Amino acid sequence: HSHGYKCGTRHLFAKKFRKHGVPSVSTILTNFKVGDYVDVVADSAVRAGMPHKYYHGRTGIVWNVTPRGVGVIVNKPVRNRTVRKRICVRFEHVRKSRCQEAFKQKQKDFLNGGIVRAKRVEVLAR
Amino acid sequence: KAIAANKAARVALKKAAYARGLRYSREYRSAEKKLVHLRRQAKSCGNYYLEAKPKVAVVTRIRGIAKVAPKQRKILQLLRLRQIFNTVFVRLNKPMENMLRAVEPYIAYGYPSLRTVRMMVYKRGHLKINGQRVKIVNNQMIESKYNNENIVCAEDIVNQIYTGGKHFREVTNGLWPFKLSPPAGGMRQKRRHFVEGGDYGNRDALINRFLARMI
Amino acid sequence: PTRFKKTRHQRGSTFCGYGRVGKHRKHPSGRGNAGGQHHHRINFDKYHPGYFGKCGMNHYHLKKNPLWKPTINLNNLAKLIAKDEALKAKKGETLPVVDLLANGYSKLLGNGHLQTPCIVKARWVSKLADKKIRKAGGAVVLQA
Amino acid sequence: NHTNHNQSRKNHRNGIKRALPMYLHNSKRGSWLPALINARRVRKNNQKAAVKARRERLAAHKA
Amino acid sequence: STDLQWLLVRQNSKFLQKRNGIRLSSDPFNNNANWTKRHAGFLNTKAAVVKTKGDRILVTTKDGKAGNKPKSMYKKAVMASVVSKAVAAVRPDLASIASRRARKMASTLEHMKKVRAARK
Amino acid sequence: EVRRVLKPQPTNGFRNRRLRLRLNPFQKKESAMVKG
Amino acid sequence: GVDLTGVQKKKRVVRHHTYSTNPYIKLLIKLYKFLAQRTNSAFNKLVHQRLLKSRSNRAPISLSRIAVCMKRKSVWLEKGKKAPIAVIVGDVLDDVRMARIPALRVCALRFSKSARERITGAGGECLTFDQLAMVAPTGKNTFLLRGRKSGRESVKHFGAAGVPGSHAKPFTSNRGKERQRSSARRRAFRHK
Amino acid sequence: VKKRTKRFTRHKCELFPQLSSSWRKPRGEDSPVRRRYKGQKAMPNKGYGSDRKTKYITPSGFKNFPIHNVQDLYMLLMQNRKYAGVISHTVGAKSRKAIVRKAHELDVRLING
RNA sequence: CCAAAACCAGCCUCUACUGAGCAAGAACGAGGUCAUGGUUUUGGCGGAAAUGGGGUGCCCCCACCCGUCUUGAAACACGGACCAAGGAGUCAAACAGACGCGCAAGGGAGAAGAUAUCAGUACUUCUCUCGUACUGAAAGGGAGAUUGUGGUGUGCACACUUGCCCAACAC
RNA sequence: AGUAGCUGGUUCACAUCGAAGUUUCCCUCAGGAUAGCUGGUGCUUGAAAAAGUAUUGUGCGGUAAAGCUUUAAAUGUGCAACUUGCCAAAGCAAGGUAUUAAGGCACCAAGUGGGCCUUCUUCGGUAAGCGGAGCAGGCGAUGCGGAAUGAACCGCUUAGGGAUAUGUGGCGUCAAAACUUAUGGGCUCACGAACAAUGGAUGACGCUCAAGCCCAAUUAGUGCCCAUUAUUCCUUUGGUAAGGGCGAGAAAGUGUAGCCCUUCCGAUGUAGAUGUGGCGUGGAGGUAAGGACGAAGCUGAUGGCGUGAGCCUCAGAUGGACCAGCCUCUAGUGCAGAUCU
Ligand SMILES: [Mg+2]
Ligand SMILES: [Mg+2]
Ligand SMILES: [Mg+2]
Ligand SMILES: [Mg+2]
Ligand SMILES: [Mg+2]
Ligand SMILES: [Mg+2]
Ligand SMILES: [Mg+2]
Ligand SMILES: [Mg+2]
Ligand SMILES: [Mg+2]
Ligand SMILES: [Mg+2]
Ligand SMILES: [Mg+2]
Ligand SMILES: [Mg+2]
Ligand SMILES: [Mg+2]
Ligand SMILES: [Mg+2]
Ligand SMILES: [Mg+2]
Ligand SMILES: [Mg+2]
Ligand SMILES: [Mg+2]
Ligand SMILES: [Mg+2]
Ligand SMILES: [Mg+2]
Ligand SMILES: [Mg+2]
Ligand SMILES: [Mg+2]
Ligand SMILES: [Mg+2]
Ligand SMILES: [Mg+2]
Repeated sequence: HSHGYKCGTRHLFAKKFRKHGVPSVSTILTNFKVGDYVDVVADSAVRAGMPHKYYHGRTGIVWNVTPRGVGVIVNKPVRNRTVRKRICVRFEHVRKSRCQEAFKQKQKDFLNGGIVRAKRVEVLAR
Repeated sequence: KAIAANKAARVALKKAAYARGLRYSREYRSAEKKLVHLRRQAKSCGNYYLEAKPKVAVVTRIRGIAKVAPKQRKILQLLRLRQIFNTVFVRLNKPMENMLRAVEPYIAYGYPSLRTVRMMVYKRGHLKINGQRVKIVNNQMIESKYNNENIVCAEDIVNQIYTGGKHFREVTNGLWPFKLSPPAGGMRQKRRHFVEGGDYGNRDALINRFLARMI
Repeated sequence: PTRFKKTRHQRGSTFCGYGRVGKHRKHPSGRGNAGGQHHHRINFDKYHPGYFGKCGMNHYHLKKNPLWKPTINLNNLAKLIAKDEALKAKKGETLPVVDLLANGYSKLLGNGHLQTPCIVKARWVSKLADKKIRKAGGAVVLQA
Repeated sequence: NHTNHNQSRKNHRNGIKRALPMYLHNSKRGSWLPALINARRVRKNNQKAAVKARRERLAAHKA
Repeated sequence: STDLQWLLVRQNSKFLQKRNGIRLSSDPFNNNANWTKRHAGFLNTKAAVVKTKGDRILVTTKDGKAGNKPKSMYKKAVMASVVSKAVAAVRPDLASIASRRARKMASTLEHMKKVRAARK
Repeated sequence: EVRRVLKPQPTNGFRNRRLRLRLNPFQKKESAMVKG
Repeated sequence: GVDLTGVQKKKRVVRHHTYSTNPYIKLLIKLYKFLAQRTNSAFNKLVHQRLLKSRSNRAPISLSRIAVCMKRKSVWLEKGKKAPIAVIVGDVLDDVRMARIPALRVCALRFSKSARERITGAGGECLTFDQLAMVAPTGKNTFLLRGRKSGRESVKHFGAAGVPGSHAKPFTSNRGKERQRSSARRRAFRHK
Repeated sequence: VKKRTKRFTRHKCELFPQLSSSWRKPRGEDSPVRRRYKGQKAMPNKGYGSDRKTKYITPSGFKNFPIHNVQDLYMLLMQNRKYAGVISHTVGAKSRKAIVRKAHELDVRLING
């Protein structure tokens, strides 16, 4: 009866307790070449360029970097199909992914039962 | 010319199947005598023996195909348990143990005995061949299916689907899932877990009995 | 052929493919294009987007005969030139001549790679046609 | 009435079609323009050297 | 060619006798009246038949040499594997049947002499 | 020219004796082992 | 008593017999059905299935587009290798836009009277699938081709026009009827 | 040995004299017969198809083949152990005299000689 | 034709470990069976016999009147006495997709005419029409590449041990 | 022949697949359009862009519980496996030399757009066989077996049949099975055996060292019965499934009385879609044939054939003169139901 752009975001865009405040320099010095995976975790302290809501926590590749924004391609399940969305986003709202950090570690490295001689052994009864 | 070369092959294959299953018989008799020494060693040593865990379960769909949920319904398809008393051998990876845990009310399973493996592969064994469900009848039939110098005998198959195999997937996948008859003498309750006095779920080594009445 | 209608297939199936529920009526919506701006709005807007409105200047009593300017491209002048006549047409030599009114064409658009010269004879020409036609060693000669 | 019943069933009939592969409709277009324009200058030069490369391969193949 | 002709007359012809859904050939020159390309000899460049001719077996033949001259396209010859020896002389594959018809033509001829005589 | 290119009983295998002896040639050498 | 979920959806719809009434297609299918089965060649399997297609799905090819695709193929051929036969399972149409063409050896179901004369004016043979089978029983250096069908005016109509990504052609006897102000229009481009 | 020897009769033909016994597929949600309740009449289906090499074979063991005149008999001359001529109902008793003393001479069978 | 028995095949049924027990493995032997396959044998029946069908009755068993709209019909919901004849997606036209046919950068005629012999068939001029060019409100303008696929990506077949890539998609 | 978004009817068979009662929009709410679901047609090629599932790795979350409006589950959820900008600059950037499983795409189109129940979660309501949602499953559209009975409970889902074995449910009679089994334990005297008024309901009887209840069992300290289910066999049909082959037959074949054989998998189904050398009717172009030795029509314990629509034959102690087959064309073409005429 009232679904505006930020319906039901009372908890979703809340800052964590004692973790309020605008994004730091580690945020600002992160850089996004295109085709990078990213996490569209929206940060409330930054309001310009905030991701809708569905896109909160979604992962996707950057398809686009403008000076303050990171274009991100994020799949959305619409119905019988995953439409492939293009949210525009201020870079604060994009946390770079480690979604492939294991797999990159792999091609980094690509580059039974027996006698138990145990002696302590309490009875298990009630 | 080829007519007789078909003989040189059919003779050479049982020479192989003889040689294979002579090894498998020894690899059973030896592996188990060795596994008796240790548990027997340990009893002398006042000491327990942690038997090696099962590396293969003979999962059996035990409820019918009606009223099943989309998650269970998918896991059963990926187990290839699409009918009632279908059976498959699935080795017990954590990822599988978490699939089996998702559909246990729909299945009975346990750790097949070598004998249970023989009876299914010899009696109920069917290869997929050109998508055809083909009753095993020749070792010729098996070597053609499995273009694999490892897998020639029907004894090759029983070792793979019992020892846990390096080709446990290569073998069990080329088998049509087993179509067992309902257990003779009946089940107990396809609704309760086995330890509840029912049927579904892991029943450890006891599956061999249950699965014996079926085969 | 009445034999082939599915009228004839569904003789016996009581509702002729119109459904037991939701019965086959008459005009469940209006006649023709009724509700193009209402209950069929999603339909015209999806498929016939420009359908409603007005777009340009009127031309009262249009006369299309004066407007008649059919076009043939350089790339298609082999359709008019005889294949036999067209056989040897060096740019520095004699050329087939191709009246285009005779052949029913008025302007001469200068599309593809003409390479065989011809003295095309036409009412109109493209900026690129007379240029191409010259560079091939041919020549448009204006007529009316 | 607004029940969403039978919808995920009706939706998974033809599956949830998975999203298009990244190598397909990879249009830029609305990409930050200044990068996009320099990309044209390179791609156009890739074309002149691609064609120039094939002209080489033929002349090389006349032997 | 015959491959084409047969594909023309195949769905209908004077000779096709599709009765009760059964399909036999009224063709004079077919040996077992089976509506088949092998047999449809009226159609074939070469053909052979082993019909009776008043007590005698008759073995009409059609080497292709006559071509399309119907008045003389067929050449009769009155006359048990010998008849098959004649029929294979024109159509080798027809011979195995041409023998077996040529027999059954004989048992018919023997059978009817028994029947025609018994009709007295 | 065209001919040149052309490409040129037991059910129960566990209990049936001959079937098993065929699938598992060693089985009789194994059954001999069973005596005793 | 079987899960069948998703089995029917995997059923494919294929032609297994020609709908063509034409006798010659049927003698031509009679050949390549045989030849496709009795040979190991993948060429006979393509000529045989294409031969079973709709005349819609057997699009005609320009002789212009054969001369292009052929020389582009043959230009690389090592000296003393004669060019591949240019088989098409469809009609071959003359192209006014290419007056002079190479001595092609095209092989197709049908030729325009224009294609056949230009094809022989270049000295190229205009052979049928009959002697294609008799010269290349296997697809030995045949160069199987297809005519275009994307530029077909039927497919210009695919989709909606009103839908933003689309450049479908609306159905209209009247070209000026659904004409529209630049303001009111669907967005032309749209990312998928 | 036939699957079903009974006709698949139309539902409730027995109550309504006008209804022919000939089969019509039942329709109507509530039809006991198409909802295939167990006590009801059966419907025809592919599963009642007769065995396919005994199909069309009359108890004589012959497949019937229609015959109209004496020339037809030779259509059965060479396959007289497979087909049995059944003379058409409307050939005259005149002509049937001729078909019959000739169907006798040829060893071809006739269903109604 | 009805039987019965046999034979073969098939098929089915009926040690080990452990501390007397099992989570345990076969063997021997025997039985069953043709609504299993192949091998006959032996008897019974033979104007009738025999198998099949049909008819009528019974027996045991199963079985809610159909059509209907409806979430739900056996419904205390509607329509329903019998039968016969009749009775309901048609025709035109304009589009579209698909499929068949013809020709194809063209296709087609229409009206009409001229002829020969029959409202048909045969024949044709001149045109017209859809198309090969699109775009813009409009005045208007109007598309090849660096003797030839504009490039690139993925791409049958074939070729040669990678090339060319047809179509096709995408860029 | 006004119009009717409404009511009623809408006539052969068989085979192949088979829904929806939801989205957006509509003076829309008994209707449309739209999308989804479905069919048909393909196209394209064959672990392509496979997945209602895990595992592993990496995000997301703030509900239950907790807590006194804050920490925080489980179930979930995402993801993964040389040329030309920037920099001070040539370096950076950009483009170039586990299990299982055929993937994707297009086109056309229907029905549908009253749903219902139940599971769990809830919201509203005093409560309801109540209104509203979330999830999934069902009925609708579906039997069959079982709960005595029941749309949706239980089991199982379905070609025509046989053997075998089961599932839920049973085993005193009804009623198949403990011919009232146990060489089992307790408990019980009066009732006892999943989801206020016509006399009367553990289903009925009846049962009481049960034929009740809890528990365990299976011949006993040395089981049995019943499914449209499973398995197996036969047959059919389908496969745009896999192969082989080319005394009478051996057809290069989608489809027929299927060219033949072999193997495999499938089979339900309302609305709906489609197929059908599918049925059948009046007429036409053909072909072939029949008829006063009896055409059509009609009658029929006339059988025969076909899954079937139906065809065929027989017999008329029917008729009295026309007419079936086959391919092609055509349509005023198939009737138990319209308070139909
Ligand atoms: Mg939050
Ligand atoms: Mg039970
Ligand atoms: Mg349950
Ligand atoms: Mg229907
Ligand atoms: Mg419809
Ligand atoms: Mg409607
Ligand atoms: Mg409605
Ligand atoms: Mg205007
Ligand atoms: Mg509604
Ligand atoms: Mg085009
Ligand atoms: Mg109601
Ligand atoms: Mg155009
Ligand atoms: Mg109605
Ligand atoms: Mg179905
Ligand atoms: Mg209503
Ligand atoms: Mg809280
Ligand atoms: Mg709380
Ligand atoms: Mg019941
Ligand atoms: Mg009893
Ligand atoms: Mg069906
Ligand atoms: Mg009429
Ligand atoms: Mg009667
Ligand atoms: Mg009518």
